[PDB]
Amino acid sequence: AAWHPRYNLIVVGRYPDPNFKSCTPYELRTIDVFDGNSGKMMCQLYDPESSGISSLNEFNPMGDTLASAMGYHILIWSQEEARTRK
Amino acid sequence: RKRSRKESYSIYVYKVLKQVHPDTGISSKAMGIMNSFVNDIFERIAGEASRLAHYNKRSTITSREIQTAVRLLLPGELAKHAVSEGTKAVTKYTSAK
Amino acid sequence: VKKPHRYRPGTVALREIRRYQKSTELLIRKLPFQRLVREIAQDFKTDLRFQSSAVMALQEACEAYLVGLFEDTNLCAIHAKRVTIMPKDIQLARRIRGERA
Amino acid sequence: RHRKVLRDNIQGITKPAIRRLARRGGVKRISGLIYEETRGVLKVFLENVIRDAVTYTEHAKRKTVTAMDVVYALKRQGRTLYGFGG
DNA sequence: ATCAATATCCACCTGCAGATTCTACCAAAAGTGTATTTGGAAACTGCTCCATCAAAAGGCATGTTCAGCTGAACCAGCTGAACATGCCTTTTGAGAGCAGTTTCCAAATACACTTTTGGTAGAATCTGCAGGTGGATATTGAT
DNA sequence: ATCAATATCCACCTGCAGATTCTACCAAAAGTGTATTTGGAAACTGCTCCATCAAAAGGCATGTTCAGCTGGTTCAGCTGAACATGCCTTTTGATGGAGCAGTTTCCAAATACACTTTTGGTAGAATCTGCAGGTGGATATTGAT
Repeated sequence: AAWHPRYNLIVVGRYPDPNFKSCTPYELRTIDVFDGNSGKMMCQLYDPESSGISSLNEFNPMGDTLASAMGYHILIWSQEEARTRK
Repeated sequence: RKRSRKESYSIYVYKVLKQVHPDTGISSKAMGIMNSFVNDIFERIAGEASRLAHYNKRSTITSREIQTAVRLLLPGELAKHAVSEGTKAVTKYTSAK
Repeated sequence: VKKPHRYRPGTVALREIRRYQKSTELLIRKLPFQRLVREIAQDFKTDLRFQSSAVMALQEACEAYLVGLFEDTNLCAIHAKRVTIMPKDIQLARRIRGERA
Repeated sequence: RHRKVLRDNIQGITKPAIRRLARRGGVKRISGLIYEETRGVLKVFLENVIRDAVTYTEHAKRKTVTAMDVVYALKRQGRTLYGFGG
């Protein structure tokens, strides 16, 4: 697990367990993002073509980028499409 | 270096096999099978002999009770041959101490 | 030959019979059987682990029991002048053996 | 996706395996209905055996089921087994 | 029946994954001696068992008779085996839990003596039930 | 539908073999106290269980083709349940008297138990070869024709 440098967030990778008492009926492998000083979750990142398990997850010191290291893979999750110029 | 000691009947079976068919070996798994087989037969006979003792208010289990148990469990000629071997064996034991 | 070679019905089964009766290797694949064992054990007690040899032993016992059952089944079938086994044969066999269901 | 391999359960014990077992039993021609019933039967057998094994397991305060427990459980049901210890 | 296809049987070769064999030891077998049991010779009794009789009675042997059953022929159809295939599920290889020992002890439990003591053998009464007695139904089959 | 024939359930009801009550004992249950034996809570060691991800080998979900099995129908025998009849093997019910079930005496034959002294059965480290696997080719087997 890891902090986010400029907020009170937490970022973690998931690894389902059939024996864990799940509150949710849907248990998929994904990146979870919790709040530090409350207890509960606030966001979940998921993308097919990456259905492996995210071992490592690290944000930037800047706050605008994320990297993930899965087995035999390195993934970059940065923000998407914008509009265009002439 | 805690070093265990698990007992078995393997070596005796191997001896008998080399006596009866000298040019032949036997794998470990089959020997394990024969070991379990011997254990099973021993348990059956001992249990039967025990019940025979209890029904007749006898506190000693003797060769006679073993003989009776064998006559019960086993069929026919197999019983007769086993009994003959046992009688020969006990007769040899009783004399040549 | 213009025609692909084709055996008449009731020969490849026989070939299978002789092949599988000459050999002793287990017919069922390990993994789904393993998953089945774990799934069933979960409903009685939680967080159990299984040694491999225990699963192999169970597999052997199951195959021997079913093999014997199919033998008895085929006899029950043959009594009715059929060659194809059906469920009522199985139900009869289990009724005669003295088991529950 | 709903793959759940054929049920994520017993239905992975496919038809041709049952066919092979029936071939060992001398069987030549099999109806389509056999399969389901067979599975049910198998399940029942396994249940009883495992229960006894687990009961032995519970007596010794272990969480790993051993071969010996299974052998004894098979012995009490009149299905003695040789070749896995005792 | 003849010939093509094609799996199965069977000769010949190599190496390595399991079989077999050497070696230093410790749990186990065995010989003394004693004590401590225990089951067979001897002697008897008394309940229960083995060979006979006699007066019925209820069941077996044998002999008619016919309603209803067990194969044998045949066949519409269904349904489950044989193959192309592609495609997708199953095999293989790159640290911490827990089974298996070990200390050793607070707790559990056999065992010698007495003291009760409820359980059992056996005499002395109860009464529900095996029979009977008779009447009213309920199946069954003929018609 | 209906109505005669046989078999079955149900109210009254009585004397007794089996059920229950009641004495009087003494062979089992507890108490007290003691001597002896244990299962289970702390340390420690070495197998081997949890069950991901690439790369690859080989098994199955699907669809396709058709022969040979199921299971329905029709029917010629046939054979076995019902039954009457006689009579004759068994049922009750006694009586005898021989001898085995079972008991008691007691001590000669067989064994635990406790000690000491061999010893061979079992891990672990060095050697072997039968068989897995491969390679290849003659004959047996199905089946079209």
